Amino acid sequence: ETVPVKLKPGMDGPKVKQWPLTEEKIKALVEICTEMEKEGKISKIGPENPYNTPVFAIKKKDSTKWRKLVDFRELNKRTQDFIPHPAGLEKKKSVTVLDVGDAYFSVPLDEDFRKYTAFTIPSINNETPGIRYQYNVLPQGWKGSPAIFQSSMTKILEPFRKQNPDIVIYQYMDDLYVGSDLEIGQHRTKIEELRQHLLRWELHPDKWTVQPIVLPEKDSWTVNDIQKLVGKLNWASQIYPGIKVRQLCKLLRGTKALTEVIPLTEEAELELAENREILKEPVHGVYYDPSKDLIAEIQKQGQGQWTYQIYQEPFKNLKTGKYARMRGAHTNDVKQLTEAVQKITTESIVIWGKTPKFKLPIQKETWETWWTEYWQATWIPEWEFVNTPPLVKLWYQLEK
Amino acid sequence: ISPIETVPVKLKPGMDGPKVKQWPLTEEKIKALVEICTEMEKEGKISKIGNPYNTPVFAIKWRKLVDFRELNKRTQDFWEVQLGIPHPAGLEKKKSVTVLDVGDAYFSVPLDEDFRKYTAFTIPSINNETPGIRYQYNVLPQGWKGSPAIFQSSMTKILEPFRKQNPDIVIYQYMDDLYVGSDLEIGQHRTKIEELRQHLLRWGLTTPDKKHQKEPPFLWMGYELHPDKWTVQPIVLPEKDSWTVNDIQKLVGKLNWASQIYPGIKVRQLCKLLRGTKALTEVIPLTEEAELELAENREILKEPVHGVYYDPSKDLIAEIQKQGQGQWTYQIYQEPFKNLKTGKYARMRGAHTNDVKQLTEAVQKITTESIVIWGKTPKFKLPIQKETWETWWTEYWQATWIPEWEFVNTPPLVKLWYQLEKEPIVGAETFYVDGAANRETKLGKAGYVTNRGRQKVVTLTDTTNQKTELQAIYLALQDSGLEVNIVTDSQYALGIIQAQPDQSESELVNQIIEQLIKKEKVYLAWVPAHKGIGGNEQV
Ligand SMILES: CC[C@H]1C(=O)Nc2ccc(F)cc2N1C(=O)OC(C)C
Repeated sequence: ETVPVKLKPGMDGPKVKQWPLTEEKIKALVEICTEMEKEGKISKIGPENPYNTPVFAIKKKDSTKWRKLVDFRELNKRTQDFIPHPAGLEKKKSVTVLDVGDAYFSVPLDEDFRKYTAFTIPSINNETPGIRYQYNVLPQGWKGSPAIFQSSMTKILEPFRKQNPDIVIYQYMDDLYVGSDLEIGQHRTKIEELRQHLLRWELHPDKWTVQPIVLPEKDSWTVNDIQKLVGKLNWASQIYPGIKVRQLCKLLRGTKALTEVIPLTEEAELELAENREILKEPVHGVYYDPSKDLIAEIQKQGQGQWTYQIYQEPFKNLKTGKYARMRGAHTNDVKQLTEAVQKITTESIVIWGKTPKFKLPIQKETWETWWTEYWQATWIPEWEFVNTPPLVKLWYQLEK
Repeated sequence: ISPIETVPVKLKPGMDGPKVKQWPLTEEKIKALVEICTEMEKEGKISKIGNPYNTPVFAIKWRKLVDFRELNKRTQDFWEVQLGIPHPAGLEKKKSVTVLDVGDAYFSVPLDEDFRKYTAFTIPSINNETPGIRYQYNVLPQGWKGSPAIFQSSMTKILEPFRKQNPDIVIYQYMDDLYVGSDLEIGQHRTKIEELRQHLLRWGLTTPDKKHQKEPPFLWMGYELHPDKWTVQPIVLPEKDSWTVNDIQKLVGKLNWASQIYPGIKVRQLCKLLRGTKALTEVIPLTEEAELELAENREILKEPVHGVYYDPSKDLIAEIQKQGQGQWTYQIYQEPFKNLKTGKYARMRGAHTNDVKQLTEAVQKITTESIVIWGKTPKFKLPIQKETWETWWTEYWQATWIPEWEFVNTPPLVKLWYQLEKEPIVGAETFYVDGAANRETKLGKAGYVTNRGRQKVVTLTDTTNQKTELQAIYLALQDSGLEVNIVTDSQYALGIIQAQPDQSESELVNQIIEQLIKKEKVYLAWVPAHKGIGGNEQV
C-alpha cells in the first residue's frame, strides 16, 4: 500500500555531488547502511540511476554513536506540495523537541519515486567506486515523509493531546515540538510520558522578541564619540524616522582634534534624550507575512559574540538577538556559527513554523568543508554567504 | 547466452532511436567490414537484423568504427564514472601489485536486449542499390554512452565475491585495467591472481596470461609507481633554436605542472615572451633571462624526485611556506623529509585581502585535499605565531578557522603588516579628508584640512568617484607624522581599510597600504557624507 508521490511538474531528480568525508564518518555510514539494507529499508542500486543526494554522519547531543544524515534540500524543493502553526506554541513557558524520524521507516515509499532518493557512500582517494543505494521506506529528512505519515502520526497522538490540552504539540519534519507552562520537573516527567507512548510504535520562548538598542552614555564626549554616535543614529533613522542628529552635528563644526572634548548643548541634550526614547521600542507595524520568505542574517561581533536579525523586509525586524558561543568552542569560529544557526532556526520554527534563509558571514569554502562536523539537527536550512557591512555590525553591537 | 544480467537502459524521455545514413564506402573497405562483422557475428557480439534506426559505420588489415554520437545524444543519463581517481600520495605500500588488462572485456558484457535495436547499423555496398548488410549490438558498443558506466559496475559485482573472500587483497579498476595488490608472499600472491583470473573467466571474462601482463613500476598521472615507493617520471625540456608561441605555451604548461613536485621552478621570464603575440606559430626569440631561467629549470628537472606511500599507522603532517606575497608552498609527510605529497598554490590575486587570511585559505584547500587523499586532516606546522593568529581572528569580521596546528619559526613569517588604532590618537594631527570628482568627466580634486591648520588640494584628471576619496586618504598619510588620525565619509574605506588589507588589486589601495604600514600609529574614523558634520561640511 502506497500513495503515488510525484515531482513538481517538469522537475527532474536531484543530481547533487557527494562531498568528501572523514574516513571515520565513511566507516559508520557503511555499517549503518548495511544494517538498513538487511532490514530492507534500503537497496543498492544500478548505474542506470543518475540521481544523487548528499549524505553524511553526525553525533548530535551527547552520543558515542553516529547518526546518518541526508541532505534532501534539493529533492524537497522538487517534491510536489500537499497542520497549521499553533499560534500559542510560541507563548508557552517551556518547549522540548523530539526526533520521530524512526516512525517513517515503518512505511513503504512509492515504487516509482524511490529512484530519486538515491545516495552515494564515498571511498577515500576514490580507491573504490562509491556505494549506491535508494530508499524503500519513507526516508528521514524528505518533506514527503512527515506528510504521508501525518495520518498515522495524529492517530497515535490524539490520546495524549486530548489527555492534557494545556500542552501543545507541533510537528516539523523529523521533529516534534511540545510546550507547557508546568514547572520543570512535571514538564520533563510528562515528556517521558509522551516518549513512552510513542515508544509503543529545552526552550523557554518567553524571552524572544526584537531587541533594545541602547546608546552610549558618557561623562564627557569627544568629537569622535559624537561622530560615531551620529553615524549610528543617522543609519538608525532608516528604521526610526523620528531619530534626529541636527543638534549633535552642529557641535561638529570646525576642524577639532578627534580627541578634543565637546560640551553638549541643551538642544543636543534633548535630541539625545528624544532619540533614546524613540528606541525604547521596536518599530511599529511589523507583522509576519506567511506568503513571504523569512530572512535571518548574522554578524560576527567578535570575542565569541554573534548578533542576528530575522526579517522579511529590510529594516523591519520580526526579531533580533545576540548569541554567545558555547563551552569549548573557543578556537572555533565555525562551530559557534554552526551552533547559532541551529539555535536561530529552532527558534524560527517555534515561532512561525518554518526555517529562515540564512545570510552567513563566512566563506563558502570554509563553511562547506566543516559545518557538518558540528551539525546536530535533523533538518537543514537554506543559506548564502555574504560580506558584513561595517555599520550593521556597530549598530547591533549596541543592544541591551 | 552469457553469465551477467543486463542493466535496464532507456532513451531520454520523448526522444527516439538514431536515423543516420550509411556513408558510401570503397569496395575494399566494405569487404574488410563484411569480414569483421561475420566474425563478430560468430563470436556472438552482434546479431544479423534488417529496424528504423541506423548508425554510420567506418573503416580505419582493416579495423571498423561505428559513430554513436547520435545514439548517445538520445541515451538516458547514467551515474557517471568518477573522473576523480586515486592520487599516489594517498596509496598504500604493497608487497606486490599486478595489473590485468581486460581490454576485450568491454564486448564481453550483455547489452539490455530491450535496447539493442537502437544499435542497428549497416554495411554499405559497391552497388548503391543492393540491400545493405544489417546488424545490431548484443553487447556494450565500443564508444556508447552507457558502456563505461555499466561495464565498471558489472565488474564491480563480479568482484563483490572474491573481495569478500579476500579481505587482504586490494583491487583497483580503472578503464580496462585491474590493479590487484597485496602483502601476501609472492607465491601466495601469484596463486591468488590466478585465482582472481579464473573467477573473472567463470564470467566470460578474459585477461592475458602471466606471459603478457604488464610490468612495474606503473605509470600514473605523472608518476612511476613501485610497490614500495614512487618516483616522478623525469620530464624532458626540449632544446630548439626556434621557439614558437605554441612552443612556449606547451613549455610553460609543463613547467607549471612541475612546480608542485620540484622546488625552484620559475616561468616569469618565459611567460613574458607571450606578450602581444600575434600568432601561435609566431616565432619568439628567447631573451637572455629566458635563456637562463630555462637553463636552471633543466638542471632542476634532472634531479630525481622519489616519494613515499601512505602508512595508515602514522601522523599526517603538512607544513606551509610563503614563497612570496600570495604564493604558498606545502609538503605533506609522515616522516621528516619523506613526503607523500607537495604542491604550491598560484598567487591568488584578489580585490583586497591580507596574508593571514590567505594563509587560512591555503589551509582549507589543503584540508579538503587530504580529506580526499586520506579521508583525514593533517596536523599543521605553520609559519605564523599563535599570538598573531589570535589577534587577527578573534576580531576579523568574517567567520574563519584553522584546524589543530603548531607554530614553526621558518622565515619569512606571516604577520600583520599594520594595525589601525582602536581609539583616536591624542596629540596626533587630525586630518579631515575628502575627495570629489565629476562623475562623468573623471576630473576631481582630493585634499584635507587638519586641526593644525595644514591644508592642501590637488586636481585630478581621468579619475573615478572612489579613486579621489582614497587619494584624499593617500595624501593625508604622506603629509602626516608617524602618528595620524584621518576622518572620512568614504564607505569604501570603512570596509576595505577597516578590514585592514595588506594587498589589493587597486594600485591606489596598494599605495595607501604602503603608507599605512609605514606609520607608527594610525586611527581611521568614518562619518556620514553630506552632513552638517564639521570638516565634512568644509568638503
Ligand atoms: C592495488 C594496490 C594499490 C595501493 O594501495 N598501492 C599501490 C602502489 C603501487 C602501485 F603501482 C599501485 C597501487 N595501488 C593502486 O590501486 O594504484 C592504482 C592507482 C594503480
